[PDB]
Amino acid sequence: SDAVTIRTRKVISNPLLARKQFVVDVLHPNRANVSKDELREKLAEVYKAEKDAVSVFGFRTQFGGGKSVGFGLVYNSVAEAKKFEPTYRLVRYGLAEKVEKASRQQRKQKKNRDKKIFGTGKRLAKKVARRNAD
Amino acid sequence: HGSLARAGKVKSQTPKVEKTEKPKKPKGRAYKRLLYTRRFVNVTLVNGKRRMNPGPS
Amino acid sequence: GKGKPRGLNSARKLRVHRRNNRWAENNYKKRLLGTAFKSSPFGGSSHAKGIVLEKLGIESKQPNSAIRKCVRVQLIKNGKKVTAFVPNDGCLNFVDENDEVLLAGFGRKGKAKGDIPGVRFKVVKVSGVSLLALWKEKKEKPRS
Amino acid sequence: PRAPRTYSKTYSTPKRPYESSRLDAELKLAGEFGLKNKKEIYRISFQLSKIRRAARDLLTRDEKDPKRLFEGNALIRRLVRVGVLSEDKKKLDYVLALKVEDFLERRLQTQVYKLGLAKSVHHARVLITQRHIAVGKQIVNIPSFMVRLDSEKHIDFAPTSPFGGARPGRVARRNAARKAEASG
RNA sequence: GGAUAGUGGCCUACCAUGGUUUCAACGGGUAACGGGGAAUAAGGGUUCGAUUCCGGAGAGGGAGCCUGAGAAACGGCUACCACAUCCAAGGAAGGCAGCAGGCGCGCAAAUUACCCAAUCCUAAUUCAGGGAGGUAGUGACAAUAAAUAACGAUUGGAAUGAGUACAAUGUAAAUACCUUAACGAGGAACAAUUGGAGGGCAAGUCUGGUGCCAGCAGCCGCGGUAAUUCCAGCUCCAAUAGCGUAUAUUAAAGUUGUUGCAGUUAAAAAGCUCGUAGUUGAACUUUGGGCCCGGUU
Repeated sequence: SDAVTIRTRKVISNPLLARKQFVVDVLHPNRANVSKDELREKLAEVYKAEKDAVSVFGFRTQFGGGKSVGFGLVYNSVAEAKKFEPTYRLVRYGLAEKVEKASRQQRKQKKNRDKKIFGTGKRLAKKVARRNAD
Repeated sequence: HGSLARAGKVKSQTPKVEKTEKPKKPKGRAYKRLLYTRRFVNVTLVNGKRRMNPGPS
Repeated sequence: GKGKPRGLNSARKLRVHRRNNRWAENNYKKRLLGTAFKSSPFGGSSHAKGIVLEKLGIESKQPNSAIRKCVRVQLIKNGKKVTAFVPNDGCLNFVDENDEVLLAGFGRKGKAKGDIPGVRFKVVKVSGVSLLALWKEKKEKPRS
Repeated sequence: PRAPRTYSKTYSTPKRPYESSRLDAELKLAGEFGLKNKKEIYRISFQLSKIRRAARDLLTRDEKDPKRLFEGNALIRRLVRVGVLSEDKKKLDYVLALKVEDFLERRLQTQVYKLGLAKSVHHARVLITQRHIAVGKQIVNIPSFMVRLDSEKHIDFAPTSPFGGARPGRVARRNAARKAEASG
């Protein structure tokens, strides 16, 4: 936006997770809100690092516009981000692919149906087919 | 005297008169302002005492 | 010596004297015996649904003169029959025979109001519809 | 489950609800401060009564008592920081001498009016609640915003508010568009 | 001596006759899980505590038991009782006081939703699982803030949020919130109700209707052809997104009285005396005086 002037406070480094973490406040006067991708690329350019290494989340807009205050996170590589950032954040940024887990109800129904069967069930299927066709 | 029937005689027989249309009254702080400007600068009601709803005399 | 014991070791005597004397209190005895649970028609309840058995005209007490409209309601939850007042003009015509009516207290705790003899309860809802709503035309009685 | 979320009431309705003198005094206050309900005066009087109870229990304590000193200096410090009290009357007895008018006068409504950004107190409340007035540099729409002693100097129109030099609102834009359409 | 993981009448054999009690035992009721605490209170106190935390107990009742360190385990078995389901009539399988949800009971209480993203938990264990938990839906239980309008001239401009909505933030993904393109005030609009106007308890000696009828009324009371009290209109008042009603409880209640009640006549001094428990019970035993030290003013 206009005069974003992205500031990063409390920039304590985190060698344990191989990242630099900071609270990021962006001032966007005369603007609704600045998008996640724009903030990610701006932080990457300002930190001289790859865009996929940086990550930002939990952006709370102050009352009446002007600025939003949130949390920032930049890693030491892209593999570090891929291994430490969670799956939802990775698919949010597009660096990963959303899993196709079935919904909880039908997943649990499948679990119960498989639990009620003992073994691989090949013998059960063969016996059932023989009895039904006979 | 004696009424087991005729219950609601007056409520049924009273001549209906509709609520006449009047300018909408303000609500909230506006109504508080109306009350203040009706009871503290319009103190002309005094006749020895301040009558809040004087009869049309 | 003002009758009551004053000794520094008379705490038991004071406690027991108070225990005996508290029974004379109207509300304390009622709560302790649980007459609300035992004997009161509502069983200590703020309201009670019932089925009206018949309409009644109860003459008002002196110096008043009028025929207050009432209903003989048998409570669904208790089976006790109580007289209930229909407290608004013309609202008696709303209540019919065998209509489910909600009963509430009359304000005076277990007593009667003014010139009504022996009526301690009043109707609030008829077949789930409020008496004042039916009176002021805000609702329409299903009559089903 | 989750630990209970504690809450409290900010006022206390008075006994004998129907005193003519009390009603007249509270309506005087409401009319001359733009208060929407008696609840606002009730809340202000409840805060006053709470701090006065604390002040009386504090004055009951012996002088130079550690608790007395700590709580008294804290109370007067917060009072002067709010601005309800004044710097000259830094003693504790002036907390007792306080009236509800001081708290009602330290509100954002009346402080906007005193600063002069408003035609009336009601105009001040209207401007406050339409996100036009902004303390410091942030929009606030709280009529009862207790202004600090370093905030009245920075009370002014909001940067986003059309009266604060921003885009001229919506009705002005609509009428300007209508005028341009007619003149076209 | 057995039994226990272990002490122990926990059980067993022999022996003595003991143990509790008017300082309230035993028995009965509890609409009684206990507590941290809640409401209301000058001080004392009164009432409540099913319920977010701690400790108990239960899985329809009751007992027995396997496994296991840990169970009298019930989303583990065994039997009976009471329910209740599918049978092809020989058989078989259950315990929602978990989550939703249905019936019943009632005055009384929500969706058969999404997710392991947090807080944690478990397993072989970073990865899986978790109706634990979180999110959303219903939700005037209660709490916080606060729109229903402001100004100008004698009819006009200017502002805005409700309500939509590209977008982004938000989130596990979302809904809403915070922001914001654009749309979105002039009244018949974008319309605030709930109770009340004889007194306590401020607010009508206004009009029409009724005429001890209807009816109102917490209490006193109003109403029988001039209703300040009923039903309507207008006006006004109190509170106000809340207001009223019923029940219970607290203050008021010095009407529970230890603080702090009353007993001649209002309710109350037993007919009188004796007397155990209980409560209370005359004084007297080391004082006064000198010399210093060290604290605060």
